[PDB]
This record gives sequence, structure tokens and C-alpha cells, in this order.
Amino acid sequence: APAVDTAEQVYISSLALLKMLKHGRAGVPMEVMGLMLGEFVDDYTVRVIDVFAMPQSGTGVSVEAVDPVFQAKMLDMLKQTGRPEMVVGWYHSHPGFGCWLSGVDINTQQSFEALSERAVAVVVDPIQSVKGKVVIDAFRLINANMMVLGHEPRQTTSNLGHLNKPSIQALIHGLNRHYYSITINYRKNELEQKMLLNLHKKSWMEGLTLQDYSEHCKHNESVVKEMLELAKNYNKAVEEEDKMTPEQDPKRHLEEHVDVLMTSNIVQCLAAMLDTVVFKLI
Amino acid sequence: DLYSRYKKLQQELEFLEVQEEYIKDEQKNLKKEFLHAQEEVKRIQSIPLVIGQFLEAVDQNTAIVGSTTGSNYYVRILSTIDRELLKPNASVALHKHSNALV
Amino acid sequence: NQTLKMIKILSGEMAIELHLQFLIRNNNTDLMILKNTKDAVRNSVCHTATVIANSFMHCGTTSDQFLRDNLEWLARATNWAKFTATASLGVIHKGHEKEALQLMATYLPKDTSPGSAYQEGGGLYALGLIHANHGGDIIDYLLNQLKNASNDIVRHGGSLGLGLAAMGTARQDVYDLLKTNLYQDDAVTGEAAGLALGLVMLGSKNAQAIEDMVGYAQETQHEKILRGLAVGIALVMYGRMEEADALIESLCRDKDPILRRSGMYTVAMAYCGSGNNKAIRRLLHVAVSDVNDDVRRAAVESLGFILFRTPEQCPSVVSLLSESYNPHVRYGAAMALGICCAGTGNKEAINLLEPMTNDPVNYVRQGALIASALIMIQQTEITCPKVNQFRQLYSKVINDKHDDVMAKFGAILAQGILDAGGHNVTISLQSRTGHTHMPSVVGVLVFTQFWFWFPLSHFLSLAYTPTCVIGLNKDLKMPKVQYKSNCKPSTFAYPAPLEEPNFQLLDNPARVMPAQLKVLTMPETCRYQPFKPLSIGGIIILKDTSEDIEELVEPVAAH
Amino acid sequence: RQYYLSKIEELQLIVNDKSQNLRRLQAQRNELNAKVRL
Ligand SMILES: [Zn+2]
Repeated sequence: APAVDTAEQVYISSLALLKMLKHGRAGVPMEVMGLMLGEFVDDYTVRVIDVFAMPQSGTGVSVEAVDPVFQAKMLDMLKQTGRPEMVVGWYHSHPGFGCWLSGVDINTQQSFEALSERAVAVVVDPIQSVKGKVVIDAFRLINANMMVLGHEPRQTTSNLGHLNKPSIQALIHGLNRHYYSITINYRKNELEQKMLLNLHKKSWMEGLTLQDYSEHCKHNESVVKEMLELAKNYNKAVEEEDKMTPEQDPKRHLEEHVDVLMTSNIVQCLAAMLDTVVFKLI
Repeated sequence: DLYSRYKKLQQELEFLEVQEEYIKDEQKNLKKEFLHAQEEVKRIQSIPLVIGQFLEAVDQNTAIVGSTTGSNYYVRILSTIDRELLKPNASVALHKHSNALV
Repeated sequence: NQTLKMIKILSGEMAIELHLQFLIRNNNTDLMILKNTKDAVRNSVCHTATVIANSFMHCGTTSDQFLRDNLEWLARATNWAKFTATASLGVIHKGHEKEALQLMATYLPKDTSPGSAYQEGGGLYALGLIHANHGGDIIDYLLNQLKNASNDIVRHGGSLGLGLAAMGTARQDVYDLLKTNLYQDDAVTGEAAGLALGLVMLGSKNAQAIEDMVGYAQETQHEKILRGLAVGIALVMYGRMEEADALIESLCRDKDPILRRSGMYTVAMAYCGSGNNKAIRRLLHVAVSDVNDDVRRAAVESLGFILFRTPEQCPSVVSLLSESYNPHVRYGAAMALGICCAGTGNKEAINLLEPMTNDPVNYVRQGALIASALIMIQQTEITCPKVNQFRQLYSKVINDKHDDVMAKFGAILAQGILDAGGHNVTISLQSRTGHTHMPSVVGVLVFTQFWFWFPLSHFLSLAYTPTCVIGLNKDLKMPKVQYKSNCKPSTFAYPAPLEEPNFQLLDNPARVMPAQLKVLTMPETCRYQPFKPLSIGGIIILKDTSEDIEELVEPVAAH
Repeated sequence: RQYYLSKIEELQLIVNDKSQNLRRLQAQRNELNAKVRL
């Protein structure tokens, strides 16, 4: 009997992640859900090419919350657009609950896996995904028969599935007992990276725009006053050092103050001088 | 003897140069990563934070905080915090989702 | 007449035969360690690891007594685990070419809830394993099987067997068949197809094969195919030195991280042992600068292949990588030290690896255990003080019921490596006379790919080079000749099985540690005389000085 | 002959200088990596 490998990965597309995050935040504090489009490239790869949201329903996030008519028209009409991808799986946002499946979630996932054996049930936490960490996990299931007979839910052939550790929260809510966490990998090609880099690419202008000279002088005065006080603290600490065998330092704070003054002042001088040269009447 | 020693000396100098350039490159990359880590630590001090009372210190890096939500937690102190200002019943701000004494 | 004998010698049949006889006669594997290990195995990962370790210690000795005793415990393997076990069967029977087909037929296929395609593929791959680098007679049978193979798993096992048996032959028919299988565009067989293309055209520098493989790697979508093609691209350009700079640049600038890993592996293979400062510079820059963890790990482990010829300079460069914040860099530094100082028992390398055996990251611990086992192979307590301590550490990790599963896997494989071949083999990337042992290098490199595919771990058996001194007569038979080791017996003796004069006599064949070869002489009273000075050792011809009737070493039976 | 010894001593002093510098740089990278890891 074939068993899904522990090296199986869910290649979440970049825009798939973006849409999931935006829709999850929009639904806060309610729970949202949507369908995940892509293709099962092989037994060790699930490529979530795209995702489309689903209308918020009074049921919540269940298998009655998937509108068959809405699902249909969206599927045929996206196929017309140029996205003829089979529905890979579904997603729903647990706002602040962490990533796991509640009993209704496993019920809906069973409904989904009735359609196809390979079908994931990724979830995302829209509020715990603060700047930096993104709290998203992908679980498929554990069939009861495989577990009760004692066989491990997934065969192992590599360390890929053991690189990351399952969390206590998910573990208590049935992880590794009713469903397994599938490692999530983000397909991000160079083009999308370069385009995303424009979000904080400032301009060709601020590289030549001088900071306000009055504000520059006030910042410099404040920093040199702080350097005063830090230097007095340094002198007192060093005077103590002599009456001290090996047994906040004014020195470090002084050092990063020096570094900030360095960068700000040198940049201002150099920028002003380039502005003198290139921005010339001639 | 003499020539072999000369060749070994030149080879050792060359290897020293390789290690030198490697260490310089790694120093640059480690400085970048250190800046990124400092940025992450600073960002963990963002808002909103729940107020709590610093009940007692346990270790150099963990403490017991009584959150104003009416529950007491054994949480982790941020490293950058001045320990001397951490006095009993001092009001402290805790991370919203981890209650760490931020 | 005499020319036929010379052809017989060069064809390798006699050499593998005498190596096999040495392994069988000097088979001193301890079964108590495996008994304790199988006592301390709970999950399928450790079960497969124990199978692999049993293969490692009985590599080429044809002693499957442990498997025969614990068939009931072996039956717990399933799917790729069963495939790996059926493959390890071949590693047990390394060099047994004569009855290969018959013995594989003794494990004839059957029909059950597993389609037994895993068993067939494992049998094919094990058959390729028996005829590693010497598949000249099995090539046609395996070609016909692969062409007639219908199942995917059978295709994967057969492709692995074809590549490993035809390693480096650069034959065109096998290359075309495996290219067809690769173009069938399937993930399970794609790894085997790419590895087999790497093996068959090993060190060939062929433009056609490299172009086809790189193009497919840039065209396909299955990641397993990507890993297979990466290692294949690495092996195609083995030992080509500066001829590979164009490919190295082309793979370094590739956007796909797998291709960058392939470039790092190619840097390792092309400059294996050269110590080229430019290759070291490129590897270190990539290892400290690349954004993908796997590529950093590959780049930093490639330093082992680059610097194995100068192991004393190697900890000096890898020590700082050993402490890097990146766990993948730490694991790669461990593997680089293990590959780099393999079979040398370097003191500085172990002083580096000792604190790294308790790293918080689990796979770093597994890699540290693997590398320590590689370095301490065949080493003794007086030769290296920390060997017994590391044995205790391995036993503790196996017997710790809370340590992580990957760490347990690494410790199982470490136990298997440490006592490999019944303490009769070592890891020597360099040859006896100073050549780069291509089978050892290829086997070690592919063994490092166990991170991505467990059945690839059996490739390490290629690196198992016996530490034997074979004396031969003019007949090429084996006279009963005894050699004198001018050292304390415990200095290079077998490790004490689990529960004083200044010289020792050693029979023919003589299992001699590479350090023991220095102090091993031959008594004057013996009527023979070494031809080449016995310090280099290995297969040594002894010139007889008397006409007294020869007593030959009685040839031991198989198994 | 004496040319060999002169080259050897020059390379030896250069190697001592570069080794001492490499030890210094290794220490700096050690402390910085410790900071990053912490
Ligand atoms: Zn839910």
C-alpha cells in the first residue's frame, strides 16, 4: 500500500500566500475560507498555483460553506481566463488560534479527500503573522485504519520532513494523531522577487535628496550631547576599571552613537557635494 | 629539505590568504545578519502589548509576570532590558501572543 | 599463455576474489551491538537505519546471519524501507559475482498487498551493487530488465543498478536507455536516472550528456529529478580540474538552488584533492553568501573533497564553519570534516566534532555522529583516545528513548560505519600509491545524498577499501605466509568484543591498519621475501627463496 | 644556497604575521557569530 512520503512538499505560490494573507486579515475576527488551485505534480510535490476566496457564510468554515454553484462558476470562468488548474485543496484562517484542525475542519478535509487522495487543508493565522514570521501550516489527514493497525502514517525516506519541529499547540489539537503537517515551500522565481523589491525601493531621487540642514543640525546637537553624557559615564566607569581586577556599558552606547553620527554626517557631506557637482548649471 | 621547506612555506601562506578572504566575506555577511536579527528583536517590542506586573525573577532570562488579563505566566525576559529596573510589582509590557516580558 | 594470466589479473576478478576471501576469513563483526540496537529500535526510521548499519558492517562479507535470525523483525520494513533492505542485501554480498543471478533468484519475487515492485527494484539495485564498477557481465541482463521493466519502482531500482554497475564505462547504449527513462518524466525513477547518467558517464566531460542533463534540469518540474540530475552533473565532470570552470560558472549563476548545489558538487568533484585555492575561495564565498541553506551545506561539505589530500590543513578552515549560526552550515562542516579526514583519525577534527555532537539541532547531531564514525573507522584507543568514548556516546544515543529520530538514525549509521566490514575496511579517498580512488570518492559523495534519499546510503559501500596485505606466489595462489607486526598487539588489534610482547605475527591475508603498515615487517626466517617494500602494503608479491614444498592457504567457502 | 634560507626566513616572518592576523580575525568572527546566535 503506497504511503505519502515525509518528503512531500506543498509548493505554495508567492501570490497564493499574498492572497491568503490578505483574505485572512480581511476576515478578522470572523473565519474565512477559500479553495486552492494548482496541480499535483507528483507524489512528493503539490503546487498551489493559485487560490480564490469564497463568500462568507453563516455556517462558518464547513463543507456546507463551499457553495457548489459559486465553486462551479468560478472554476469554469477562471479556466476561461487561463487558469485551468484543478482544485488542490482549501484554506481557512484561524484568527489567533494557531494552526491546527478542529473537528469540523477534519470533517471538511475528509469531504475534500473524497474528491482526491492528495488534497491539503492548509490554514493561516492572520494576526499571529506579524511582520517577520508567517504562521501557516499544511495538513492532509491520517486515515483511521492506518493508525489503529499501528503503521506509521507516513513513510520516511529523507530528513526533509524532520527539518522543522511540530508545535505543542498543534500537537494537542490532534497533530500526528489525525493529520500530519506537510512542509511548506515557497515557489518564488527571480521575476517576482525583483518586482516585490519595488515595495521599498525608495527612488533615484532620495539618493540625491539632502536632509533638512536645520533638522540635521538639531539631530547632530542632540547626538553630541548624548555623546557628552556617555563619555562622562565612560570616564567614570574606566576610572573604576583600574580599581577592578577581572570580576549597559557606557562604551557600547557611545560606540553606536558614534556609528550613527558617522553614517549620517558622512552621507550628508558626500550627498551635498555630489549635488554640487552633478546638479550644476552647466 | 630546503626547497621542500620553501614550498611548504609558500603553500601555507597561500592557504592563509584563502582563510583571510573567507573570514572577511563571512564577517561582512555576519554583520548583515546581526543587523537583521537586531531589527527582529526591536520589532518584537512593537505595539500592542499587554501590561503586567513583574512578580519575581527566576533566572537571568526568565521571570514570572502577572498579566493584567487576570492570569499569571512564567515568561521570558527580553535580553536588552535593563535588569536593575526590573523591580517587584514594576509594571511591564508583555508580548500579546507570547506574554514574554518585552 | 602468460598474457592471458595478465589479462585475468587486470580484469579484476582475481583481486576482488582475494579481497572477498580476506573479508570472509577475517570476518570479525560483533552481533551483540546489533542485538542491542535492534532491542532499541522503535520506529520505521530506526528500523531502516538498523538494516543499513547491518549491511555496512557485513559489507562484502556475505554474512547475512543477522538478517536470517531476525527475518521477523526485518519483515516490518515496507515500501521504500523494504526496497532499501533488499538493496542492502547486495551490499552484504559485495564481490559475489559468480552466483549473483542465482542468489538474487533465491530471493525470488512474490505477490502480496505490496506489489513487490519494491522488492524487484531493490533486487535490481542490489545486483548493481554487487557488480559495482565491474558490471561487465551483468550489464546486458540489467539492460534487458530495464528495457522490459514496466513498474516505476522497478525502473528506479534498475536504473540505479545500471548506473552503478556501468560506473564510468561511458557506454552509449546504457546512456541512451537511461536517457529514455529520464525523459519518461517521473519523479521516483528520475533520481535514479540522473544518478545513473552521472555514474555511467563518470569523469567523461562529454558535451552531449552534460547539455542534455542541464537542459532537462532547466526544463522539468519534479524536484527528485532535480536532485538526481544535480548529482549526475557533478559526477559527469569528475576530476576534470580547470576544464570544468565553464560549467561551474554556469551552475553558480543559475537561479534554481538545486543547480547551485549541483555546481558546488561539481566544484568538489572536478578539484577532488587538488587543494585549488580558487576552488576553496569559491566554495567558501558560496557557503557564507548563498541564500539557500542546502546550497550552503553542499558548498561547505565540498571542502572535504577538495582538501582530503591535505587533511591537516582542513580543520583549520572548517573549524569556524563548525560554529556558524546556520544549522545547515554546521551540518555541512561536520560532513566536510568527516569526508575530509575520513579514515585518518585526526585529533583536531575530533576535538572539533566532540562539542558538535550535542548541538541543539537534531540533524546537526546526526551529521556529527556520521562524520565521527567516518573519521574513527578502524581506529583503536591507543591510536585515538576518544574512540571508546564515541562508542559509548553512540550506544547512549541509541538507548536514549527521548533523543530525536534523525539523531538516532545518525547514531545507527555511525555504529554501522565504525565497525564496517568486520573492522577490515577503511575509508581512503586516496589510493594506496597516492591515486584518487574514484569508487571511494563517488560512493562517499552519493552517500552524502542520504539526506534526500535513504536508499542512496548504500553507495558508501564503494568507499569501503579493505585494509589487507595479500601475499601471492608465482602461481598467484596464496601461500601460508606469516607477517610480523613490530608493535604491541593491542596497538592495531580488533576492538574488544562486547560482553605483553612488543611484536605480533600476522597470517596471510594480513588485516593491517594503514598506520600499522609502517611498523609491519617480515621475518628473515621466512623462506619468502617481499618484492615491493612491505610498508606500502596491499596486494604484495613475495619472492620465495627456498624450494621447500609450499603449503597454500586453504580457500574458505563462501558466506 | 643562502638565497634559499633568506627566502625561507622572509616567508616565515610573513607567515607568522598572517597567522597572528588570522587568529585575530577568527576571534572577531567568533564573537560576532556568538552575538548572532544568541
Ligand atoms: Zn478550522
